Amino acid sequence: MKNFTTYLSTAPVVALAWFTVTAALLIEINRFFPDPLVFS
Amino acid sequence: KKVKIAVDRNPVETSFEKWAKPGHFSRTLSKGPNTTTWIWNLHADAHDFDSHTSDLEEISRKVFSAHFGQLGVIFIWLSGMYFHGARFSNYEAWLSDPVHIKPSAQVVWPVVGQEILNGDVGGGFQGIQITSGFFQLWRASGITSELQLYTTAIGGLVMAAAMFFAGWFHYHKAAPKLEWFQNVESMLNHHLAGLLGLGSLSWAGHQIHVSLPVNKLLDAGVDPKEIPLPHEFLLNRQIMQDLYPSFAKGLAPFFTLQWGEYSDFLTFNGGLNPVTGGLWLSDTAHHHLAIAVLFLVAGHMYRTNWGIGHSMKEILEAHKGPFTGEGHVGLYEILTTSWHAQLAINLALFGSLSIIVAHHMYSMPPYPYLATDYGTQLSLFTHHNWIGGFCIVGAGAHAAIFMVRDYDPTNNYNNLLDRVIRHRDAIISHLNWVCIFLGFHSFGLYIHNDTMSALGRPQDMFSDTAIQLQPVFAQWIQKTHFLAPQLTAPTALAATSATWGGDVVAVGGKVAMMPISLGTSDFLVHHIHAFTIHVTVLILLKGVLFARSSRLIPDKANLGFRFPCDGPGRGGTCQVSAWDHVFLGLFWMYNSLSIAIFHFSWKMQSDVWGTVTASGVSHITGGNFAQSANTINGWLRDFLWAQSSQVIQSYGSALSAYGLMFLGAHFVWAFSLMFLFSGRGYWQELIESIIWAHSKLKVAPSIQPRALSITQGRAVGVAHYLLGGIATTWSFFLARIIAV
Amino acid sequence: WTEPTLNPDTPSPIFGGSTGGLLRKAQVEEFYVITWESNKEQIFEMPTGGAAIMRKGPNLLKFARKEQCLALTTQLRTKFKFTPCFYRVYPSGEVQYLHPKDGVYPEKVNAGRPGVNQNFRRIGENVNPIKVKFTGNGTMDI
Amino acid sequence: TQASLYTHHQYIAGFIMCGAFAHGAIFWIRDYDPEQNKGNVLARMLDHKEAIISHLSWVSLFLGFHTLGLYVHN
Amino acid sequence: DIAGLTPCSESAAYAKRLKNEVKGLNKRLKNYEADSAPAIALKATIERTQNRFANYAKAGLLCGADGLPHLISDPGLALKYGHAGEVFIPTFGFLYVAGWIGYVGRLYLNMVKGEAKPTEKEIIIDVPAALRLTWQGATWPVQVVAELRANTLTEKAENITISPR
Amino acid sequence: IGWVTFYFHWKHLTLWQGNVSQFDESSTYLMGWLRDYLWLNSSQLINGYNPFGMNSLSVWAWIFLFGHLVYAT
Amino acid sequence: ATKLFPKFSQGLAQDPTTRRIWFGLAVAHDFESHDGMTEENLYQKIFASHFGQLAIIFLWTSGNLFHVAWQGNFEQWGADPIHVRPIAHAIWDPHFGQPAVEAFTRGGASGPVNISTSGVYQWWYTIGMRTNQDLYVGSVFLALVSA
Ligand code: CLA
Ligand code: CLA
Ligand code: CLA
Ligand code: CLA
Ligand code: CLA
Ligand code: CLA
Ligand code: CLA
Ligand SMILES: CCCCCCCC(=O)O
Repeated sequence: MKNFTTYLSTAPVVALAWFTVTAALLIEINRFFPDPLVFS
Repeated sequence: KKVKIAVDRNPVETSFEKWAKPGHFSRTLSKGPNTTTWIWNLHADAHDFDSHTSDLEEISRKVFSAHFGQLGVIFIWLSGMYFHGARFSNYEAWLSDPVHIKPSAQVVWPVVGQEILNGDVGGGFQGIQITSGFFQLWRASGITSELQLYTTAIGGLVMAAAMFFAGWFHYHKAAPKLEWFQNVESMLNHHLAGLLGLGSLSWAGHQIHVSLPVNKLLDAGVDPKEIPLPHEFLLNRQIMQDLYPSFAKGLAPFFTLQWGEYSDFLTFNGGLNPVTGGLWLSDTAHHHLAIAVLFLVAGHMYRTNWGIGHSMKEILEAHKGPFTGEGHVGLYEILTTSWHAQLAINLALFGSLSIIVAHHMYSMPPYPYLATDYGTQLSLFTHHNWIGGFCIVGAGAHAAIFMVRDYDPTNNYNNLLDRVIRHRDAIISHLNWVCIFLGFHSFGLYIHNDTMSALGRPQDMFSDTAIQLQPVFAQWIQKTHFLAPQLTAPTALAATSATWGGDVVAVGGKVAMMPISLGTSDFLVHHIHAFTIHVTVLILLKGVLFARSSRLIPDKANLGFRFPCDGPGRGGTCQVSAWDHVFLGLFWMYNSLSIAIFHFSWKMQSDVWGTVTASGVSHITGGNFAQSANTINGWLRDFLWAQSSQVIQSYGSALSAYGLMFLGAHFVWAFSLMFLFSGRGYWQELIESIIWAHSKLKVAPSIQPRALSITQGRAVGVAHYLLGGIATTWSFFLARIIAV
Repeated sequence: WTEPTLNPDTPSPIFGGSTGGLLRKAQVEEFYVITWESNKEQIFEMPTGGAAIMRKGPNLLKFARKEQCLALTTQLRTKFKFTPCFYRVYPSGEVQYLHPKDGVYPEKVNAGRPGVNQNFRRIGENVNPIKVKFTGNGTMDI
Repeated sequence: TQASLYTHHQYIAGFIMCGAFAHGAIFWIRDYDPEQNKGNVLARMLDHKEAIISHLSWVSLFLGFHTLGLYVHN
Repeated sequence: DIAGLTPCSESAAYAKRLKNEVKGLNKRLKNYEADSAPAIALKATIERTQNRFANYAKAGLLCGADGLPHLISDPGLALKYGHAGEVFIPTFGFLYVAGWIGYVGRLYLNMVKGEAKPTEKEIIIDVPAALRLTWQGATWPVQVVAELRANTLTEKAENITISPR
Repeated sequence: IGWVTFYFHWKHLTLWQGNVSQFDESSTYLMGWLRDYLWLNSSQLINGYNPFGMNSLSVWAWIFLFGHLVYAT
Repeated sequence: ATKLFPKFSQGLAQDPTTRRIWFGLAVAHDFESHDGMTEENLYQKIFASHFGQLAIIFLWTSGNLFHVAWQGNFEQWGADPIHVRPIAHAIWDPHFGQPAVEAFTRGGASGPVNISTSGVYQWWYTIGMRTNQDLYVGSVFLALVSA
């Protein structure tokens, strides 16, 4: 597990995770607060 | 000499320790990164097993295991298609009304207004019209419900897990020894009979028991949800007997050699089914039955462990003559001790097969309600043509790799391999001359027609109205195969395809297959294809012959396959390697295939595809290929510009995704011209200035940022160049043909 | 050591012939002749294209490029660990012993070699191009 | 005429501008004396050459990433 | 007001753009049965459209004859006339996150510098320490200024390698 | 320069045809620049010489294609 | 053997390849590199080269006036500049077909001609020119200046 976690830390894996979370966050934000053209 | 299973127990251990050590495969990249190049290197050198080690036992085990995973991902892809066609699809709705309902099997989430992509494909469904021809494939498989698709999907996923397990088992557990892999006589004997022969016979079983009765009932008008389920045909002989009376006898006619009795499910009708517009399913069953007996017998030719059989090594050596020196003696070892030699030969035939399949499938639509689905036909023909063209280019690349890595001057003394490397300047020179001739005598009679038309002299042009150049040879072969069934092939009730000639198959008021007529423009476009095919071969063949040496740089073999240039001397020696002959032979492949797909797109829309009206048929473009294709302007005004209207006006409609991709494709294609027209020297220094800014604010990265290698930039540009152009055509074709 | 003299009657290796050898330059301009001494009859790869069986003892092969001869020289010096030597036969017959032209293959230091093209300053101590402008002389050479 | 005259000059102007910088680079190599120009405004330009080049990089990226992003967005 | 840009609330074209756009979806709703998922979906698109084409006007988005809302960049114009929510306020929001990302990155870079082999902590990222520095960038502006007013944000000009002039 | 001379031409073609709203709207998105400008205006030039005849714009159609040839070369 | 084409570059002159012909046309107006170049000689050569460019400009302008006068519609266009289309020159193409000869007869002519987009007409009108003679006189004058 020490070496599996090392692999899950490599750049390609970490970037895949970080982006997925960021993408999902934006998607979910528009899902509940849609059409955000202005900050009102 | 004994053919036996040889395996080494538990060779590679299964651990993640290597997973955490990037570059463990290469002695050079195991030392970690110090420049940003290592990142791009550990990927550009991960599948090159030959580079990782010198043992051909390990390289083979890696190759054998790799293939397994590939199969696994293929299964996953296939299983996903069935699942998406099981839950998110309109297959069942399409079954009832295949003509007026467009296939759809991709539904987008309702977000960022992307729900517009879910267009009204008809049948109470709003999704994305697919062009993969899976609905018509499932129909001809008998699938009449989404429970037979769900089960198949699950089965594919199970197979996937078996494949990856097999790859790990045959690598980390029971790893075959080299002596196992080098039994070519055994492989061919088992791949011809066991794989191809049994694979066809097993299909001839399904087609005869499930696909034929189900399709007959579907074409008879029976509701899909009222047809007896497949198994009932197998068990209940009465049902199958009613559909095919020959099941009243049984398997007796076969053993009694009275096969004739089975002339109701095994026939040589020929042509297309008048109801569905696709090859009769009965004829396909008979084909797979025959193809099987052939392959099964072919599997008993090469010698294995007993005595009967042939020795490929002896055969090759036996074939030598008064002009080719020693002959094919010495190729057997090359093709049993090299993976690059085998791959090259395999890719070439495999890629060519893909193009041949595309020509046959479109000419003789094999699936029900396929020809009237114009988008599916076009999308399939264009697809296979590319998939194949790429393989061929790979065949040239690996051939060169073997020449610079696995060629041994000692084994090849007077082989037809040394005797060709010894006249490379005659082969190349003559091919160069024919390319120039074909060039002027194919593209010139196009500029001539352009100039003569522009100068207002349209009687001095090369057309069916003026100086005609009809393809007489192609026009005679068309007639020898249209009148073939009445003479050459009596048993065949009709010709192989309507393309050769005859009436026009119409299904649902649309042209399934219409006799294609070849005129001056066909002659002109066909010779244009020849010129491109010849050029592409010249670039790749030149790379293979001089892959080891040439008058310029007589030691390239010692330099490698992927080496940028020997130096700026000798008046410049850039792109001398065989990788750079593959790099350029990709652009020409794109140019060669692009004209072919455009030729098919225009010819068909103009001379085949259309609606059969009272007295006459209305073609998508009103039959303007003949007079409009003899000039380059006609290919821009009546093809590119005219047919580009659908994609440029797809915005706001379900097809708006293609308009966006159409432009996005232009951007990718153009973006590629920054790596194909530039040089690292400029980027490396530019990066130096950027690093300075970073080092001032103390934000400089520990790994040294380095510009892409000379070879890398060549690869990045060609990759984006091909991706952009093909994507542009994919959007164009799909939005044009789906809209019209 | 005495600059070896070419024996133009030296057995030549066995080779059927290739459309990749000498052209008009060999006669109108010049050509080169590599020579070596084998221990056994062995197949080698020609720097022009193909394979050839070297003969036992004296061997002689002719090329139209020095790099081609030197290529074969390194091949023999490495694959067969031989000590090949090549000349430059001008159209008048003037043979000029090209390699090693000293007896000691270039890489090895040997007293009796003068220093040619040797600047005794750091590459970054060369003058500005303006100092050599209109002088028709390179900054490095000046 | 109006259209073909604007396009003519605007293109000719662009080629002329490329020549301006072009000959400027030739000046730096063929005719620049680093010892005579010592501390002059011309020699204190190469001193912050990275500053000038890098700052031109940031502006280009900013203009590029955004100008295009608001076209794809639309 | 501003540059002849009429408020979308008083923009007739904006109203037509609503009428014609909801009509184009109320003609795609008819070719579907009242309860089908196709129809539940097209009715959500009509509701979402009618909400957006009103949230915009209620935000006082001035639009031209085109009927498409326009944005004001000048801080004085945006602030003086209550158009700060467009561009102005959004500007700082990005700047804060942008500097946050950059500051956290430099914090990590300068920690792995020194540490054993700094080059192998850029490929195999130390997710633990990377997760202990993310929140440290919340008050990045406070820390960044404290570094300017201490001469530690930048490097000395006699410690940065420069290309030969 | 390509972008500047394309902006002049469209801003002005829309000015001269009287359809200023055409530019005031299509220019906002890039798709408008291609279909409403390059594709729409190219309709006549490309028809300088067609299988039915030729008009005074034949030289420009011939040059238009000639330019593409030199550019690709 | 050595050639004479690249007189300025002896290296190119001695070049046995074809590159000597290509470079000989390129390194031609880079006197600063020419074999045996003095600063004064360089300036004198450049100064004379400037005169040559000035001869071309005036000769080029004279040709435009001549063709506008000999093969143009200036007086007609001047009468109706908002209807008549300025004619640049005539198309004597020994390859033109009859439809090409017909379609290119425009702007009021008796043969195939080319309408001008240079805008010389509008300019020459505004500055005082009204007849074809004004153009002929100007062309001769500018031609003399070029000489
Ligand atoms: C499932 C458990 C498992 C474990 C713990 C290991 C562990 C190991 N394997 Mg291994 N292997 C496995 C399963 C496993 N394998 C299976 C199922 C197969 C059959 C395909 C293989 C086939 C295989 C080969 C041929 C080789 C190894 C090798 C190795 C060793 C080093 C290479 C490595 O794995 O680093 C990590 C590698 C990766 C993380 C790459 C992942 C590639 C996988 C197979 C599929 C990825 C494809 C991807 C989806 C393509 C699409 C990308 C696109 C979407 C962008 C290492 C100790 C190498 C070795 O023996 O050492 C020299 C070796 O050559 N394995
Ligand atoms: C009747 C015997 C038989 C059959 C049917 C096959 C079939 C196949 N072989 Mg094969 N082979 C055989 C005998 C046989 N072989 C013998 C005797 C040898 C030793 C001389 C080899 C050595 C060999 C090599 C080196 C390779 C193959 C490969 C392949 C696959 C081709 C790749 C492909 O198109 O994937 C298409 C996939 C399918 C058509 C689905 C069928 C897949 C099944 C599960 C394969 C089962 C084959 C096996 C003999 C069955 C027993 C397995 C059992 C022990 C669990 C294919 C499925 C290639 C490969 O492994 O690809 C991954 C390859 O690299 N074979
Ligand atoms: C069964 C077919 C087959 C097989 C087994 C191989 C096997 C091999 N090839 Mg190969 N090749 C093939 C077909 C095949 N090839 C074909 C058809 C072509 C013609 C295009 C090529 C052209 C080719 C070249 C030019 C090279 C190889 C090389 C190699 C070797 C190492 C490859 C590598 O480094 O992995 C690494 C794999 C990658 C780095 C992936 C590349 C990145 C992909 C392709 C780009 C993404 C494409 C995709 C459309 C992107 C989608 C969009 C994106 C945003 C996600 C390896 C043994 C290399 C070699 O051995 O030279 C010494 C080499 O340079 N091949
Ligand atoms: C429009 C762009 C363009 C054009 C016209 C060509 C043309 C040609 N390429 Mg090429 N190529 C291109 C782009 C282009 N390429 C690009 C972008 C790449 C990068 C991938 C390549 C990469 C490439 C390779 C690797 C090779 C070629 C080769 C060839 C030649 C093939 C031999 C032939 O058919 O001769 C026929 C001539 C023509 C088809 C040109 C037609 C022009 C007309 C007919 C001439 C009429 C002139 C007329 C007399 C008027 C004279 C007026 C007077 C003032 C001169 C050919 C001339 C091959 C080659 O060199 O020859 C074997 C080859 O090896 N190309
Ligand atoms: C359509 C073709 C094209 C495009 C789009 C560009 C674009 C660009 N060029 Mg360029 N160039 C081209 C052709 C092209 N060039 C050609 C043919 C040549 C002649 C060889 C040159 C020669 C050239 C030089 C010499 C230079 C440039 C430079 C630049 C950059 C200028 C700075 C900028 O605007 O940053 C804006 C950034 C963008 C517009 C990128 C958009 C953001 C990306 C696309 C999104 C991120 C990825 C996304 C999420 C998904 C994609 C990746 C994913 C699949 C993983 C810019 C990105 C300059 C430079 O390098 O900048 C310092 C410069 O020095 N170019
Ligand atoms: C990014 C560059 C930039 C540009 C091009 C402009 C341009 C403009 N600004 Mg401005 N502004 C900027 C940045 C910029 N600003 C920043 C960063 C701030 C925050 C400090 C402000 C805060 C600001 C205010 C408070 C006002 C302007 C105003 C104006 C307009 C007229 C004022 C003037 O003469 O010069 C530019 C002025 C400044 C840059 C700041 C000083 C404030 C001005 C001088 C007071 C003028 C008031 C008066 C009503 C303006 C008459 C304009 C005329 C049409 C009647 C003008 C078009 C005026 C306006 O039109 O709003 C109603 C105004 O009131 N700006
Ligand atoms: C800690 C990461 C980091 C930081 C703080 C910076 C900071 C900076 N970069 Mg930079 N850059 C980075 C990463 C980073 N970059 C990476 C990974 C690349 C390769 C794609 C680049 C490529 C790049 C170029 C080409 C340029 C800059 C430029 C600049 C400067 C202009 C300001 C700006 O708008 O940012 C610009 C940032 C970009 C253009 C792209 C980077 C954006 C990424 C997403 C941020 C990095 C996040 C990082 C992975 C987080 C690590 C966290 C850790 C725990 C793992 C600025 C000081 C410009 C400059 O030099 O100004 C003179 C410029 O020309 N950067
Ligand atoms: C296709 C030509 C047939 C081969 C001729 C062989 C003659 C012989 O073996 O004597």
